[PDB]
Amino acid sequence: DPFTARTQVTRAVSEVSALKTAAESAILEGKEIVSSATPKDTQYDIGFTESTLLDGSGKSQIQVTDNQDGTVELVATLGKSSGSAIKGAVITVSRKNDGVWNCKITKTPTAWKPNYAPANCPKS
Repeated sequence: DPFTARTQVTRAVSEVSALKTAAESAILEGKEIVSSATPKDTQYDIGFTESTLLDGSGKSQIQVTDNQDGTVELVATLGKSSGSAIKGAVITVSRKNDGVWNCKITKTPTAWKPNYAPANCPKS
């Protein structure tokens, strides 16, 4: 039902967006941002725990790009327990080198409804 779908999207957005704090810490420490079970000493894992709403397994559920100059992208895809009306949507939480983050949802499936995306992470 729609309320469950809306709850699931908002929770998944929160799970990815929660990682920004660890990402900022890595930037302060001058260490490369990763989502990895085997980070090197010059890398900083962002502390993600596997979500039952995302496609993939473990820390690989979050795909990280970090140019090590303040431009960062955290990408996840709805899946596993997510309902058919949201499965496949992509959540992208990105940082620009001015320090500003934004959240966008793309690739929404056919039964996506307009209010499934929260105001803090609109559908592009």
